Amino acid sequence: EEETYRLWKIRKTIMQLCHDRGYLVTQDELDQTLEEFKAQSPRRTDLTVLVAHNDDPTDQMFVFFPEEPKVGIKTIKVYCQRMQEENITRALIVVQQGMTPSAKQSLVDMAPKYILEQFLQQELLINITEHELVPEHVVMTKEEVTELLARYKLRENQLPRIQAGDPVARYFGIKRGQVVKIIRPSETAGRYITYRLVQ
Amino acid sequence: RITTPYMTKYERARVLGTRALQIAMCAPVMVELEGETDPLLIAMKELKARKIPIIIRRYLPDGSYEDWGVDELIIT
Amino acid sequence: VDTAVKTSRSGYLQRCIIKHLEGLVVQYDLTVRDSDGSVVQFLYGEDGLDIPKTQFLQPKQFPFLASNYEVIMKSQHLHEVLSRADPKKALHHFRAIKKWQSKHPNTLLRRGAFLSYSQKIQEAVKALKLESENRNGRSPGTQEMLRMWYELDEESRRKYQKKAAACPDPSLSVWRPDIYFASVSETFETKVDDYSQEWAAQTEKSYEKSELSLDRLRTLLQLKWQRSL
Amino acid sequence: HGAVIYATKGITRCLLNETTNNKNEKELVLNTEGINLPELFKYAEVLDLRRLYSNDIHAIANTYGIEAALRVIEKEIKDVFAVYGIAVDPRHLSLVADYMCFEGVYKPLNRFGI
Amino acid sequence: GILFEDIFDVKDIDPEGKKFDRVSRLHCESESFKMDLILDVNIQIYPVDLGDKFRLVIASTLYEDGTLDDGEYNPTDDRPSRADQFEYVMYGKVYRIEGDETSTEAATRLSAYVSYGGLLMRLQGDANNLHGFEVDSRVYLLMKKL
Repeated sequence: EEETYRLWKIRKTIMQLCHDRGYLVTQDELDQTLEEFKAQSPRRTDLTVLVAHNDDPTDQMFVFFPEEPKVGIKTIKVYCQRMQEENITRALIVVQQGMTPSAKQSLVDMAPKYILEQFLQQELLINITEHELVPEHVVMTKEEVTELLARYKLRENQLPRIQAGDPVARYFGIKRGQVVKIIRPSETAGRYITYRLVQ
Repeated sequence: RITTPYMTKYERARVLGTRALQIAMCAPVMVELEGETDPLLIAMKELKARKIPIIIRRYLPDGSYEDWGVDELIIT
Repeated sequence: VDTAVKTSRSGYLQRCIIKHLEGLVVQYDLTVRDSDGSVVQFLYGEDGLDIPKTQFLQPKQFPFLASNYEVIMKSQHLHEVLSRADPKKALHHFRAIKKWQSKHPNTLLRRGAFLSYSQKIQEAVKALKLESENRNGRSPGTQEMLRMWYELDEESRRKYQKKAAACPDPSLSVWRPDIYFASVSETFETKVDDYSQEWAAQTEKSYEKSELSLDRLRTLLQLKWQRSL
Repeated sequence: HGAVIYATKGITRCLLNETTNNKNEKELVLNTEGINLPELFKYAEVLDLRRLYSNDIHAIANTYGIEAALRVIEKEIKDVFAVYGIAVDPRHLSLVADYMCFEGVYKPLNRFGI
Repeated sequence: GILFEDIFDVKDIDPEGKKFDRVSRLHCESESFKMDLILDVNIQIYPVDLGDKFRLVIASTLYEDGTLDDGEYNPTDDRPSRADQFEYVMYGKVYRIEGDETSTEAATRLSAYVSYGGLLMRLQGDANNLHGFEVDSRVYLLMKKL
C-alpha cells in the first residue's frame, strides 16, 4: 500500500501543477488527504483527470497515467485517439520508468494539433515550485512583453534565457518565445523582478 | 526626459576637463577669474556659476540619445 | 613555500574573471548591461545602491543619522532637495502593497478566483453532491461546484477575482528609483517603519528636546537612499 | 572490492548532525557525502524537501532550474569566503551569479565560456 | 545660579575595580536627601579618602550674582568674588538625563550624567530637585571638604 501513497502524492502534485497553469481546480483537490483520496479512488485508468481552463472553456487539458512502465509509440497513439475524438488539444503523460527514446520525438512531432508533454513519476513526488530557493514564475501576456521591450528599449534576443527543458519551464508549460517574469525574494532588495525569454 | 536630473560624477569630470582644455586654448572665460593660473580651477569656478554652454548627450544602450544642458542639470 | 604558490593561483583566477566581467557597466536606465547591449541586471545588486554609499543605510545607523540630522541635511542632502522631491506615485504603491499584505497574511496559499469560490464547500458536501461517481476523474462533489460556478453565476459581477489578485509588483520595478521620490526597496521601507515606531516611542521618554519629527526623518532617509544610487 | 551489495546511486554515506541551531536548537540535519536529489523525494514525510541544499549547482540546476542555481552559486561563494573571515558584499556575488547563469545554463567563467 | 547644593560623605573609594592613574571614582551618598553621587575626582591635586565629608554644589555661573558666563576663560578676570569658598572646582557639561527604570511605580527619580572633560559624575535622586539640569548644559561642580 505504498503504491497508493505514491499515487496520492502524484495526484496532489498534478492538481497543484494544473492550478498553477490556471485550470479550474477546487480547494478539496488541493487540500485532499490520503485517507479521503483512497476513500474516493485502485487502478491507473480512473486516476486520469480532465481539467478546464479559467477562460476558453473549450481549452481543457487531459492528464494520463499510462500502465506501461515504459510508454511507446503505440501507447501514445491509443490515447491521442481519445484526445482527437473527445476534441481536446493538450495532454500530460505521467510515465513510471521513462519513454522509449523514439517516443520523445513523436510527442514533439504531433503539431499544435495535439500538443502533448511527458512527466516522470519521480519528478512529481514533490512540488519543486515550493522550494525555498525557487522564485515565483509568471508567464507574461503578449501585451506585457511589448511594454517591457518598449520601456527598456530591448529586443527579444538580448534578454536572459531560460531553457525550454528547464524543470520550471516544463512545469509551467511555457512554450518557446514566451517571456516569464521572475520574482526573486532577495535578502538585499526584498522582491527583485527579472525576466527570461524561454528558449 | 526620462534620465536622472542630476549630473553624475563622470559627467562633471568630463565637462570640467573639456571646459579646461577650451580655456587653455585661449577661450573667453565668462567667470571673472581673480588671479588663478589653473584652467581647472577656472572651469570649477564656471561650473559653480552655472556658465557652461555644453550639451551632455547621454546615450542609451540602443543608440537613442537625450540632450541635456549643463545648466539644466542639478550639480551636487 | 606556500605563499609563493598561492600568488600564481589567485592571479590567474583574477585575469579570467576580469576578462569576462570587464564590460559590465551601469547605464542611464540603471541596468548593468554588457558591451553587447545584453542585460545581466535590471538594477545593480537587486536595488541600485553602490556598496560604498550603503554603509550607514544599515539599521544600526539611523541612530547616528538622526543625531546628526542637521549637518547631514544641511551639508549634504539640503532642505531644498526635499522641496524639489515628490512622493505620491511611490507612496500610493506602498499603501496598495500594505493593504494587499494585510488581506493575505500567508502569501503561499494558492489564491484564485474559483478557489475563492470554495466556501460553499459545506453547502455542496451537505446534500447536493451525495449521488455520483468520478465522472471524468474529478469527483462527484466537484462537478456540482463546477456547474454552480461555470455559467450559473453573474455575467460581470461574479467578482471573486479581486479578492484573489496578485500583490502589486515592487516599486523599484515600476517607479524608476532614480527619478521618483520615495520609491525605495521593500526591505528598506520595512526598516524605516520599524525605526520610526521605535523612535517615536523614545522621544516620549527622552529628557532632551528633539526638534525632528518622524515625517522629516522619513524624508531624510528616503533622500539618502535615492542619492546612494 | 568494487563489488557492492546495494547502494543509492551517488550517495556514499549519510549522517545526522544532531544540532545545527541554538535559536530553535531542535533542528536535525541529514547530511550526505554524495548527491542524488530524486532518491530523497520519496521521504517527503520523514525529511523536509524544501530546505534541501547541495553544493553541486549543476544538479540543483537540473532538478529546480537556473534561478535556483543562481542562489546556490552565491551561497557557495559566500561560504567559501566565510571560512577566512572575509566578507564580499552580496551585490558583487549577485552580478557574478547573474552573468554566469545568463543564458539558461551554468556556464564556466573560463576559456570555453568566451 | 545654583542648580543643586548638598553635604555628601564618601562611602566607597572605587568599587568597579577599573583603576586609572591620577583619577579616583568616589561613590558617595547624600545626607538628609538620600541622593547618590558617583564622582571621578583628580586625586593627585585633591586627595580624598573614605569616611570623608564635603559640601558639594553644582552651578551654572561662578559669579553668584546673576550675570551669565561668557564661555571664555580668562585667568585675568577682574571680578574676583566668584565662588572661592570652594577648594576643588570643575567645569563640565551634562550629556544624559534618564528617568529611572521603575514603571507602574512613582519612580520619578532622575540620573543626571555630567562630563568634566573625561571625569564623569552621576547624580541620582528625586526629580523634584534635579529640574535645573538639561542635556548639553554647561555646569560647574564646586566642592569643599569639611
